[PDB]
Amino acid sequence: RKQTITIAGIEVEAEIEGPPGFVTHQRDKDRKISNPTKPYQNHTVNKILSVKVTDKLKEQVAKDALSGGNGYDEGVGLFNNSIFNVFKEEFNSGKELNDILSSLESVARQNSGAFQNTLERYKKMLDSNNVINFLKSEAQKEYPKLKSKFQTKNQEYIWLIANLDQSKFTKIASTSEKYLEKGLTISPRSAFINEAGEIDSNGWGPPDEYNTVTSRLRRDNSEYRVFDYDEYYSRSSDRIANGTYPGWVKEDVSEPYSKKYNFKASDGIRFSKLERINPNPAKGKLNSGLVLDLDVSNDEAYRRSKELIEKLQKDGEQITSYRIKNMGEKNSDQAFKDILGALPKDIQQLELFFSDKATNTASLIALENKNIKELSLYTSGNSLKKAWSYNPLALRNTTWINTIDYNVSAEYSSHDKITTRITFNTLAFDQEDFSNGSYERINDGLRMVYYARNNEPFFQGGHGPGLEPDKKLGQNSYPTGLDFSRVTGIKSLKGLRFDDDLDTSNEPRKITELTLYNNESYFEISSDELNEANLQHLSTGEGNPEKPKIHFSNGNNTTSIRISGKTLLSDEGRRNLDKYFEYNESLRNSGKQIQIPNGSDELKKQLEGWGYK
Amino acid sequence: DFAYFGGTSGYDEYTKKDQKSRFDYDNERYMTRLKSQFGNSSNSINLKEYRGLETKQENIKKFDDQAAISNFDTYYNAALKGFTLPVYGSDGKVSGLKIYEGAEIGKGPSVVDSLGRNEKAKTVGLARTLPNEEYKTSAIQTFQTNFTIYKDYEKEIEEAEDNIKLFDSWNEQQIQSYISAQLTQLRLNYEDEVSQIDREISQTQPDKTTILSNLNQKKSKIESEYQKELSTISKLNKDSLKEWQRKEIEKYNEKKKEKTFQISESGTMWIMDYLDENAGKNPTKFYFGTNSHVAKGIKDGMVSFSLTRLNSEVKVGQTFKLNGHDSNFTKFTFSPINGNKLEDAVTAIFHATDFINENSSPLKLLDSEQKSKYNGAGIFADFAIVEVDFAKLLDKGKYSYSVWSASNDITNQYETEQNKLISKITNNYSESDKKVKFFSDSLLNEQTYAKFDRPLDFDPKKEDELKKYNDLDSLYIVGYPTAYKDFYLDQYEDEKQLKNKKYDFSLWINSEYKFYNKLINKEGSTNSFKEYETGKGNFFSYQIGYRSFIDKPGLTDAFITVNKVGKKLYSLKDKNKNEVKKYFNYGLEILPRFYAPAGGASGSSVRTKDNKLLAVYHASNETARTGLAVAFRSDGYDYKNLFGDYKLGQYDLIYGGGKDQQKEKSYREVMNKMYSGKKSALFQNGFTDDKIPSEFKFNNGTQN
Repeated sequence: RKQTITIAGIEVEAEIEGPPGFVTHQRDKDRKISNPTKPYQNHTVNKILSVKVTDKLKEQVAKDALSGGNGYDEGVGLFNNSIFNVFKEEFNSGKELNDILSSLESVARQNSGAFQNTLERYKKMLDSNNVINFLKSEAQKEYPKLKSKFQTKNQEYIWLIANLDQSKFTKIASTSEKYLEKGLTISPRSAFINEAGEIDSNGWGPPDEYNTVTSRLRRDNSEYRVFDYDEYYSRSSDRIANGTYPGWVKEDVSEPYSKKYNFKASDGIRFSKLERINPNPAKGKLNSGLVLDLDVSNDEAYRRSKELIEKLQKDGEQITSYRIKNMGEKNSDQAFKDILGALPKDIQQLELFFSDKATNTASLIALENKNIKELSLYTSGNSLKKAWSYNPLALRNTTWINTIDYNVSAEYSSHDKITTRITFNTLAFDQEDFSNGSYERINDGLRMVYYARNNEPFFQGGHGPGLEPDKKLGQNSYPTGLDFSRVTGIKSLKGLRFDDDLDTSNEPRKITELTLYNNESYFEISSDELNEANLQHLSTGEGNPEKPKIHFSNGNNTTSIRISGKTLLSDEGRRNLDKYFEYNESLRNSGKQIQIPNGSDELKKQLEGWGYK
Repeated sequence: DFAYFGGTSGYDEYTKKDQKSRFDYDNERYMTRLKSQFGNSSNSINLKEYRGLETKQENIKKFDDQAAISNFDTYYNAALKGFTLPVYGSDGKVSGLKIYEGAEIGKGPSVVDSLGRNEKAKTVGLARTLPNEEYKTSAIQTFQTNFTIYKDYEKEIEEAEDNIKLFDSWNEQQIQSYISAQLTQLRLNYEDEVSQIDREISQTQPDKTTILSNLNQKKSKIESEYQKELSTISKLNKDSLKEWQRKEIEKYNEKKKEKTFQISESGTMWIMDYLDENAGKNPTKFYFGTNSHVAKGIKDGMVSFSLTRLNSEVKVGQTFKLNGHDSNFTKFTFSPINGNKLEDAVTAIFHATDFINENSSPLKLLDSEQKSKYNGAGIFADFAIVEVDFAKLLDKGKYSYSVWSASNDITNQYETEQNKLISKITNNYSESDKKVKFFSDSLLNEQTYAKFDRPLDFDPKKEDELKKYNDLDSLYIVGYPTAYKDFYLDQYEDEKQLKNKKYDFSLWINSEYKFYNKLINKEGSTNSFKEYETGKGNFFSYQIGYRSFIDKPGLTDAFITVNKVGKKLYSLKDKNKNEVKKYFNYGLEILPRFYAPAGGASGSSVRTKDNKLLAVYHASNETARTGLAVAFRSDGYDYKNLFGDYKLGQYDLIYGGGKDQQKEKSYREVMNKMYSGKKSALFQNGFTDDKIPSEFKFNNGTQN
């Protein structure tokens, strides 16, 4: 312990710790609910607990925020950036002082979002406040007269930034000094000057050996991916659509196969070869791979896909990637269980491109040996729509689901196709997961996501990790929706567990949303409401303005909750009945109850259970 | 739920009542929401003469209610003879009974992108009601010249008091245009304790515009209202409109000479027929049913014509994207080449104008005194039949076609050979067996109406689902309204919702709003709705305002009830260089239950179960939550002299030969003169009068 590390060129003494290992339990192996081939770990690199800050270090961290340093934020520092450099070059021209007019024209024409974005980084100093004159170079003689002689506020305070002296700014602000004691240096892009003539920021970064995000993405792209690459970057939408990878080259080879298996180039079946540009002799695992492309929006490729997938198997030609494109694009009820079930028991890669006008992920691939560290769940539509679900049991013997290749931003054009991995906040169980009145297969599938594989990015849903994903599984995100629309016997959270069997080491999960099957205008329920699991449907937390949701597969539930059986409600029976009226809109509107003709009318608000509409 | 009925015990007696006694309950409630406003005050009859109000014992209404339920014809009795047709404003509509859905009554207009059953699509709104259609004129101004003549009568058919007191009073948006602009300059003046106030020159924004905003007040000779468009708390506060409308019309009539902007007439059609030269083998010349205010978009200045339609390949229970966003639609756009005109290939052939006007059968000779104003004006029903000749639209020497899908151009990858390309355009209506038929039964006879006469409620668990299955249905997966009022789109479905108004449309239906994303038959799922619920159409509306036949919910006679819609009666420009002519709405008409598709979907066929064409939808009222459809056929109706010499009239505007019909004013007898001796898909024995099938005759056949 108690070593030295470098953080700004400067060598510094620091307290350093190794990342806690993911503790797998032997019950996570014997239920086949842990990762099937290799235990994943999220924190690949060490932690900095404290850094001995010194005058020599914090003035180096000051000079980097002014210059940009020599890293990625070079050319966006306080006195070396695109707006500051365009203003200094005009002051360096031979013209008279009123060329300030042309600098203002360079903020009205096209650049109105680069100024009024860089301006803020000076503005807290730039508004005079009885301080600005001490940080104003030789222009301190001109300022007190010339202040009266400006035609617009911007034309004035442009003349402050273009005449500030960099040599005055060797002081760090009180908050940004404490992040430096945690070992995170001011980002030169996030640096601003506050009121007191001192450098502060809205952003701080570790040294790259201590970055948790890029070291994880590097490790995943270099060893979990088939068609691996040495970088940490996600693939572009054009790379994802064309099926191309850094350090690999693609050739179309469809002609021999089209001649063997009798298809036209228009029939929507393709074969392509990938080969690594520098081959790797040192381990025989993969240097080239045959890839099968099936555009199932075509009707020849859909008709023949199962036949072709089997003719390639009995001929013994080996496929490294199957790519199934436009699933559900033409017809949203289009089935795939017969096609996905015809694929080999042992597969290197599977890319599925689902249509978001279908959002039909109902096909299930559990009873296999292996997806060899690749399943890609992709769309060319809206990938963060609340109607995106997976069955958690459908991934049981998939080693890694692709969670990189995330390509969503506000800055894309509308009306072009962009491809990305799906964000899932829903777990959706299917009818074959509830055969004998047993709740066993669901509690396995539920804990798979919520604890047994939770340290992996895919099982975290759309919000990602906490501070320590491998240790404190409770502090991490999870899919907060449950859908039971396919599994008609479930009426409640009865028989469902939301904690790890343990308790003192982890948070218990809370769901925000619950979809239930219903078939009639009445929600029929037994007197199990005494023992529906109660506090487990409570959003993320207790104080929130927005309450959690209940939904039904029909929406016709504007007739009552029909309460059946003779047994009286308890105190938690009352509390559970409230939630179905509160959390479901089309029940909330009138609060209607039905008691079928037995018992006392222990409740005082209901109809006599007619069943007529 | 039951508050309109006085509770569950008061609803039970409404279920047991007949339609006459159901009406008397709803009409004494409709009349009190109505007489909260003081109503029609036109020419009136004295305390005698309620012998007409007793002549209603043969067919039932009430005379002083009828004078206000809407602009109805009532009575005029100074010589026991005449009609009064009203114009002194308009009257609103709702009905808190056709629904019972128990939550979202404001969604009583249909679902929008979803298919319930095969008789709705894979039969009706797919393959047959094929085209959402567009006609593009390369202009804008003919709406605005007439709307500014209307705005000029609004300006100056006005009292000298309001010539000030509607303009100089309602000037508060100019005051807001100052105090908002001032609040920018007020805040900009905060940090200028030493710095020179160059900004005082921009504070001429009050002063140099005060003289202009006061000279625009003083004259008020014809500029009789404020120059201002709209206002809100924040957005949409723009004010700039001009005044003196004949100078604004002089600007419009020169903007009309620049080919800069383009506008569309757009509506809906169904395929009804084709001319049969070649023993049915490979047809090229097709006839489409639509409505007359849509078919008048066929003008000589037209730059393009298009057909966008749901492809036959599609499956029931699916929910679509918008029409420009789903690849299950295809669009075919046609444009002229070498100075060929688009009317040389696309023609309005029948217009249903003045189709009663043989002697003694009309109604215009029955108007009391307002025939002084409504001189020369005729009668019509809003229905028209358009011919499209694809053998001279796919002729590459005269026109260029383009094929589109999901807003891609797909022309060079689509079908190319003409007989296959006409089959891919027309969803192969030639080689289909489910060709259209027309509803031959009288909807006014009691045994016909009883086939559509729904129970308000039933026991779904009991054995009498039989007799609820066996109801006749109204089907209307027809019409494509513009997507602007499509409320089923989520606030965060941005790409569908972005180009909301321009180029984009919905596949509107006649069904529960509850179906929207819920009918999807995913593998391993169970159906969430009972087979009786999705497996039907819907019915007639219990709206009081539009109804004429009181014991028949949703049946009306248009001239006694709905003779005019909006501000102005309907004009159609006649061919052969004749003048425009004005027409009142006339004929037997229907009120569909769940159908107020705003901003389009005029021309939408109402059908029944076995693909029988029943009525044509043309007007919407999204406050009534219903709208109006032209019946093709009428058995007539007799009022026992209640309305003087007036009668509903017996007619068929597809087959002709009805007792009051002009004998030259139906689809068959129009097509007989154009194509004498040839066959048709509806007329396989030819267009001659002896080849009407005996189902469509009248009086000698009383069952149809």
